[PDB]
Amino acid sequence: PPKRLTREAMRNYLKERGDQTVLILHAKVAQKSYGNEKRFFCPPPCVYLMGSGWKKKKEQMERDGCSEQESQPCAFIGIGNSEMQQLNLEGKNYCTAKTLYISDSDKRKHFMLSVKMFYGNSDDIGVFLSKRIKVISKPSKQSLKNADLCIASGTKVALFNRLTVSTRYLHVEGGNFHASSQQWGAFYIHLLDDDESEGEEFTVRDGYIHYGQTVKLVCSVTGMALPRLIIRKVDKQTALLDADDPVSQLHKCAFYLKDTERMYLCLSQERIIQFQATPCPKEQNKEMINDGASWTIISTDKAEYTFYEGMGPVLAPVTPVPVVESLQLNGGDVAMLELTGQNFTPNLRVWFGDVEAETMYRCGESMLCVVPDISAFREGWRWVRQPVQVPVTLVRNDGVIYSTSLTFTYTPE
Amino acid sequence: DAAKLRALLWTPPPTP
DNA sequence: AATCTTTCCCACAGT
DNA sequence: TTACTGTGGGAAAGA
Repeated sequence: PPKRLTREAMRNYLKERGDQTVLILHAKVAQKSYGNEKRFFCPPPCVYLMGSGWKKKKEQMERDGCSEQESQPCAFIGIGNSEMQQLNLEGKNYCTAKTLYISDSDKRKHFMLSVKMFYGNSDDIGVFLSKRIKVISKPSKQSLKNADLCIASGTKVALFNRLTVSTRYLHVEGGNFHASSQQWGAFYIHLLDDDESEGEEFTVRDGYIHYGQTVKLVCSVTGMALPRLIIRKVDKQTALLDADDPVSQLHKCAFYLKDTERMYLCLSQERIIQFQATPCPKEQNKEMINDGASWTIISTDKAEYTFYEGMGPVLAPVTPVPVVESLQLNGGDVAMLELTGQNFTPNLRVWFGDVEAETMYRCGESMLCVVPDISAFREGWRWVRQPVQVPVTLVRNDGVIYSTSLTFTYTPE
Repeated sequence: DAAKLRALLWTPPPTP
């Protein structure tokens, strides 16, 4: 028996904001597999269950009688539903998918991962899609003509080292960079000018990253950075110091620590250290580097879905999660808001704070709603005396609340 | 544009 | 034309 | 020891 969200329940939501979030972290390209090969997606796509709402939900299911196994969130992952691989989430808020691949039998140029989730008692959560992933034949000189294979300064990359069991990923934890076998970080790669100096503060530049250029790698999660590096192209076991073409997806790279005696960013098992290169005999535009000094680079992306059971458990899955891209004022006898986005349905209402607004559905990408009168927020106000800002939330008819980061502000005339 | 950023530095230790 | 991508092949270093 | 398997390099083929 589905219940509409009440204003009491909305106010309780708005003061706590204990959402359940599904985060899907993954790379932007994947190399295809030919014949009977399996070339695993790397870094492995990762599902994170973020937000205090997961613990809250678990406590609710167990109060109502469920065992630990029945309240355990479960997830399966697959590629464009063309069969899914089970992930293991027990004891952790995340799981990685380490054996996904795509066969050339699949003709798609692009695809999305599908993550299907439910609780151990088989209560449905839903299906969550990753961002678009581009199939490539293999890594490439490469031209700037194909910017999807290039790497813009200020975008995020993952970095991994292979000695398939040996694979480790650059990652930050416990206040240090390390080479993890379980998790991978996403790092901003910023271009710096050749004559910019080391420091906690530094100036970054726009443009596509080229070998030979000076870069800063900054953890997107912790904000910590490595020293200035010169990114260099790797051939088998050597750094090429004269290479200057664009860095491309899934290229092997080396990172020379600028202003050192041939020291390169290197792993020693889980440890990140610097390790001195060996100068080459007759080819002095080359240096020989440790096997732990070679890193594969790839651009990353993420999808994020946020929901909350405003009136307790529901029968239907919470997906497809509606997403608001933009709000625009709109004009008549009273003001109206045009919502643009994705996965809208006729059973959604826009709420302004704890006030449910009249809401019209046009199609999956467009809703229109009527701005409540200011007196719904401020008792007696016949006009906007002072600015009043309220949150904008989407709510389904069974009480599922979908957080947005949007607000509406009443502004004096 | 060109932008001024802040990031805590972490320098890798020399090999043992 | 000429270069670039896609497909195919196979050795390496381990189960 | 033989068989198998991702991965990485390189040749052949098609764009």
